[PDB]
Amino acid sequence: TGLLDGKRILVSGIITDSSIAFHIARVAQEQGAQLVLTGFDRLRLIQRITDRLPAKAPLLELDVQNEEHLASLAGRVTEAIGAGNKLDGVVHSIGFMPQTGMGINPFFDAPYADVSKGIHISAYSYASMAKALLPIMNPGGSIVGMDFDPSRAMPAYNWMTVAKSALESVNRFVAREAGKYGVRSNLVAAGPIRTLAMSAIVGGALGEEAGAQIQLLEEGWDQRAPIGWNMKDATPVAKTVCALLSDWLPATTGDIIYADGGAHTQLL
Amino acid sequence: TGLLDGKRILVSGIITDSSIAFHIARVAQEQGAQLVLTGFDRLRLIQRITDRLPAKAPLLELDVQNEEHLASLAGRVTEAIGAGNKLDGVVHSIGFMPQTGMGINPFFDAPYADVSKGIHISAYSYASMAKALLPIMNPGGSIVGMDFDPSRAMPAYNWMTVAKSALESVNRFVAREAGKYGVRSNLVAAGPIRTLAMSAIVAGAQIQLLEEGWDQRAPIGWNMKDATPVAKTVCALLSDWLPATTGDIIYADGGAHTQLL
Amino acid sequence: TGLLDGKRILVSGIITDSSIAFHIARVAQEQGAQLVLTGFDRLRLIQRITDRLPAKAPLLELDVQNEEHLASLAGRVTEAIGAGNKLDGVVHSIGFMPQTGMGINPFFDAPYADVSKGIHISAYSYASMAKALLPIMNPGGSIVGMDFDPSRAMPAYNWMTVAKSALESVNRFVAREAGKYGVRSNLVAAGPIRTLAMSAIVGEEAGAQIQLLEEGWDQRAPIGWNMKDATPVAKTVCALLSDWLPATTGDIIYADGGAHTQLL
Amino acid sequence: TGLLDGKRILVSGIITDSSIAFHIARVAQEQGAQLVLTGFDRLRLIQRITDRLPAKAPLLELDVQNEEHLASLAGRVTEAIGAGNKLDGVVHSIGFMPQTGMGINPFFDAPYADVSKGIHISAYSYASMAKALLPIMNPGGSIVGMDFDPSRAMPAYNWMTVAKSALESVNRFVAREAGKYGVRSNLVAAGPIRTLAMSAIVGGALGEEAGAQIQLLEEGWDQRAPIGWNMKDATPVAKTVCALLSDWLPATTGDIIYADGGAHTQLL
Ligand SMILES: NC(=O)c1ccc[n+]([C@@H]2O[C@H](COP(=O)([O-])OP(=O)(O)OC[C@H]3O[C@@H](n4cnc5c(N)ncnc54)[C@H](O)[C@@H]3O)[C@@H](O)[C@H]2O)c1
Ligand SMILES: NC(=O)c1ccc[n+]([C@@H]2O[C@H](COP(=O)([O-])OP(=O)(O)OC[C@H]3O[C@@H](n4cnc5c(N)ncnc54)[C@H](O)[C@@H]3O)[C@@H](O)[C@H]2O)c1
Ligand SMILES: NC(=O)c1ccc[n+]([C@@H]2O[C@H](COP(=O)([O-])OP(=O)(O)OC[C@H]3O[C@@H](n4cnc5c(N)ncnc54)[C@H](O)[C@@H]3O)[C@@H](O)[C@H]2O)c1
Ligand SMILES: NC(=O)c1ccc[n+]([C@@H]2O[C@H](COP(=O)([O-])OP(=O)(O)OC[C@H]3O[C@@H](n4cnc5c(N)ncnc54)[C@H](O)[C@@H]3O)[C@@H](O)[C@H]2O)c1
Ligand SMILES: Oc1cc(Cn2cc(C3CC3)nn2)ccc1Oc1ccccc1Cl
Ligand SMILES: Oc1cc(Cn2cc(C3CC3)nn2)ccc1Oc1ccccc1Cl
Ligand SMILES: Oc1cc(Cn2cc(C3CC3)nn2)ccc1Oc1ccccc1Cl
Ligand SMILES: Oc1cc(Cn2cc(C3CC3)nn2)ccc1Oc1ccccc1Cl
Repeated sequence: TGLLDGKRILVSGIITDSSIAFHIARVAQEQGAQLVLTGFDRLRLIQRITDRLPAKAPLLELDVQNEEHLASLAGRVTEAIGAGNKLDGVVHSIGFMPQTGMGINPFFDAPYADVSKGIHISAYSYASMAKALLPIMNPGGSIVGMDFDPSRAMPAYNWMTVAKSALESVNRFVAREAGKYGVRSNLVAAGPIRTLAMSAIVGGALGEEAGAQIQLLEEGWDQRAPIGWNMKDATPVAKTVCALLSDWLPATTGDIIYADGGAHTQLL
Repeated sequence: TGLLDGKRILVSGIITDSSIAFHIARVAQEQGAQLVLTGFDRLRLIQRITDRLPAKAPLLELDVQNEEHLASLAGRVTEAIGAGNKLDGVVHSIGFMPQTGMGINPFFDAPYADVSKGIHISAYSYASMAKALLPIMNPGGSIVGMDFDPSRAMPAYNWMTVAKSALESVNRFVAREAGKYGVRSNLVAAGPIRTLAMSAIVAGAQIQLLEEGWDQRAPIGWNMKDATPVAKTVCALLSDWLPATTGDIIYADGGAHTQLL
Repeated sequence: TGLLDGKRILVSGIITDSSIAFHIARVAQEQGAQLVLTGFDRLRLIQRITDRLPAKAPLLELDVQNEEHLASLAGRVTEAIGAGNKLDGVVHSIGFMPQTGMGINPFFDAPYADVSKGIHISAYSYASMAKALLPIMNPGGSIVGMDFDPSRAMPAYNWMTVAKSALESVNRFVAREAGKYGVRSNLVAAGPIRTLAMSAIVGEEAGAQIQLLEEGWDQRAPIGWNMKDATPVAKTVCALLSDWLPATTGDIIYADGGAHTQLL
Repeated sequence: TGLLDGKRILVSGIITDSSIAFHIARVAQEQGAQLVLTGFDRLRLIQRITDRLPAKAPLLELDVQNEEHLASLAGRVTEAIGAGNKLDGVVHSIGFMPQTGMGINPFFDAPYADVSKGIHISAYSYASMAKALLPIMNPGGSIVGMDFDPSRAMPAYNWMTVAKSALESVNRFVAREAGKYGVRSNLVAAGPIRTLAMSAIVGGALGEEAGAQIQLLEEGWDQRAPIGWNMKDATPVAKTVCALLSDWLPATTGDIIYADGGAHTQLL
């Protein structure tokens, strides 16, 4: 018994083998899921990465800003999994924000063109993915997205914080639409994980006073967490996501599950 | 196969076969857990009820107000599950509030003696259960308790609402202590279920409209006669599959709390 | 003694005399504030409306989407209030969302161009107003914006709900920047008010079912809620403009008759 | 001129001149309120303290655990302010917790007798004060109580944290009852202030590996606060309470106002 025996799950957002999306996929496969992967921009490079997953799985190009890709997605998936099958799961593990909206760059200096692009990719896309894919989702199934607790402002995360606050609201509306199909929609609010986006968008959003000032702030998780937090281990987050994909949280929708070692429950 | 293969889990709070505790136990057993049950006052009557669970399991008396029962509990459990074993799970599904602190009885008329008793049984006991049982819990294991969303005031629930607000805080402190043992502590905030205590809150058709301030709001709906979804949600926290969630609250309420209408 | 004796406060967002902005301004003036008003697009029509306030006050064009207006705003205000003076208060009472992102139009059908425009006007603008104006704000002063509780999803409000969730986050970051100047930044989360924009959420054909949902305020509110009376909201905003909430920033104050504290 | 011209306001919880209650009273009087003070146990000593307020004001004995004092309070107040008058305001600035429920003493080791006492005094009393006083309150008036943000667990505050979580719920119920009279009920959630209860119940709830560990946690306010926090200045808190007593927050009940320099809105 896999936790996800014979479930068909789409997984977006793999780019390196540190990606949260990757570990979600590895764990979903270990628990008997047959996957359909999506990737953005660097398909050849993503394909080397996905070969390292425990099982082969079809790979589809999806740039959540591409009108045509979303219009096509529903059909490209049906053709990848077998005509007359549907998905039981969907994982949105996608984010972006320009350099201007992040790190040491003044919050007031981010121009709206740039903020808008981030909100498009990191928040609105959760709705446009749900729109494209609900028609090919079974009753019982689960949409899951990735969140970083935005309830309080923090240094550096800046306009991404705002995108996550938007995503949180988007998720509650998707839950309403998804409800008509017997589908749940939830976010996992993870603690920090060494992934590409952490480094090149955030660590590289500061340079010098930079990446050791990542470090201290992120022990505003390991310290607070009553069971601790390990930034190098995505397994706990991946498992938490699989739990939402499974049949074992069947009464939770529009909601947020914290995979953060409990840190958000503790002030110190 | 089972979500909880070979896990040893204590389950408090069974009294009838409608009890949320009962369905937790049934589902935990269906997923391969070996249980140890706790019950209060009416042990003879509880035992007829537990015979209807899929498997037999030892039953132990625990009145969370009884000094001696808590002091003894740790050892009475070790003897029930095998000397040299420990628990992997603990479920607190316990509540009480005098009639004065609930229903049509004015909120201002509940005397503190009565409120205090409710807080003792419904909130503090979560801490005293955790104290008694953490020394016999394995790393990885989960403590779970039952909550009803107290963030907003509502008619009838009155001083139980206040007990739940207290319980929510108690849970976050237990998580700190439980953390030293590698143990998670969480609450499930369930939607309404027809149980004995629900009867004990108070005509009972005015309950009904307020409780469709769940089925209505819930994007996937809510069925007050079906505890399965709640029981499954609890088992999820008992399992290895939410390993980075502690001090926290999980809403098994059909999503109702995320919707204003 | 006015609550706001000799305070200089900018007030955006007036368009009719039902506008929440209007009642904020009336109450600020009743309490001794000298105002500087902003309006968008229909300046001639806004000016008839502002003449009905207890005192006349200069009116400046501000379209929060206009690069040049924001760059210029700081100086156009300094010239309106006296060179070598500054503002003590700023009120953002601005919102917009295309028809597609709202009412009976499916949530999944709003194209991002349209959502983005709403977020620009309703959320980002709070930051760009703060950017333009903090250099000419005194220590002690208050920035205030208008919110509608987005914590929970609801029918109709749709993508405006998402804009408010964004605004709530934006406000906490503005508070950080405003802090360097000795300035507070807060939002008032008001209950519903019969204003122009409220009619703009459907029209009609759905818009009587607004009413039941809005008694998910008057019913819940332990002191009730009157959709025709903006006074309580205007006063709540003035409280934040005053010296009497000096240790509250990045935050949200509910002027909703207590409705958000009650499930029923 | 005064923010509270000719308002009649009861103020509980004065014991030293560092008491938050004291500064509430001083500020209420500076803004034209006529007060009625309550005090507990050490009435002679409280009376030296209240003589230092800008105006004299009658002092009444109130031990919120005393059946008879609450039953009598309503009438003892009517007699202090004039027959045929009523109160426009009530300030609950009261708390207590045994040593066992606090500081270095293990959370698990507090016996319920002791926790119960704390909950009685710190939370339930808000309801029993409201019960005693609403019959002699005018429409428009305000009940206000003092809170310390209990939404996340923290070191030391222990079972007082639980009392405040209870108080927050109690306040929402009081608001419903108070609503029938046209009365608001709110809490102010203050940042830390050097008061007696801080020191002898909390700083002295540790002694040796002790009251300097309070210190780090309390700069989990001045640091986070975008406009900073001064533990020696109760004025900002007292003013915030007066704001709720005034006519200027007339649409806010059942609620919580953070007078904490914004710290609770900031993760770092
Ligand atoms: N790493 C953390 O600490 C952390 C914690 C919580 C939440 N998150 C969130 O987790 C998610 C995944 O990020 P990650 O840290 O695993 O990093 P990452 O860089 O591994 O993954 C981000 C992904 O977004 C993709 N992407 C960007 N623009 C896209 C577009 N137009 N179309 C489709 N995909 C696009 C990238 O190709 C990449 O695969 C994001 O939503 C992020 O906000 C990250
Ligand atoms: N049914 C609902 O709608 C609902 C909703 C949310 C939460 N809950 C919670 O679920 C838990 C159980 O409620 P239920 O509805 O399943 O109830 P129930 O009435 O079927 O069972 C309640 C139990 O309370 C226990 N109990 C009371 N005082 C005790 C004491 N001193 N020591 C030990 N046991 C004692 C009994 O063993 C009894 O089985 C409670 O914490 C309650 O708040 C119930
Ligand atoms: N009315 C309510 O029930 C209610 C409740 C909560 C919050 N609010 C908020 O109050 C604020 C004002 O709304 P209202 O209900 O008084 O309505 P309204 O229609 O009276 O005012 C909206 C204002 O926004 C201005 N505006 C729109 N686009 C602009 C732009 N590009 N640049 C500058 N100004 C622009 C308009 O010119 C108008 O002055 C909004 O932020 C709204 O969300 C209203
Ligand atoms: N000091 C802080 O930093 C801080 C911050 C936020 C909230 N609080 C809360 O503010 C309130 C006031 O505390 P403070 O710091 O002014 O302290 P304090 O020691 O100055 O005042 C506490 C008061 O408790 C009263 N009290 C104790 N037992 C009582 C009883 N049985 N009946 C009546 N009164 C009783 C005493 O008379 C005393 O005046 C409390 O509710 C406290 O929890 C304290
Ligand atoms: O959303 C994320 C959260 C985190 C956790 N995090 C935040 C921070 C900043 C210093 C506060 N550091 N780590 C890491 C990467 C994240 O991924 C992204 C961030 C911005 C844009 C795109 C992505 Cl995928
Ligand atoms: O904690 C519960 C919550 C609910 C939910 N609920 C509340 C209500 C009334 C309308 C407020 N109806 N259902 C039912 C039973 C519950 O169990 C108890 C309630 C009071 C006292 C003891 C218990 Cl076990
Ligand atoms: O932000 C508002 C909230 C409200 C309250 N509200 C909610 C609703 C529908 C029931 C959900 N109607 N009114 C009215 C006008 C509001 O102002 C706007 C709404 C949408 C777009 C632009 C503005 Cl300014
Ligand atoms: O409730 C309080 C909160 C605060 C704020 N605080 C708590 C703490 C220590 C970190 C836990 N430091 N400041 C100070 C005094 C407080 O007053 C009491 C504490 C326990 C019992 C009675 C009172 Cl008045």
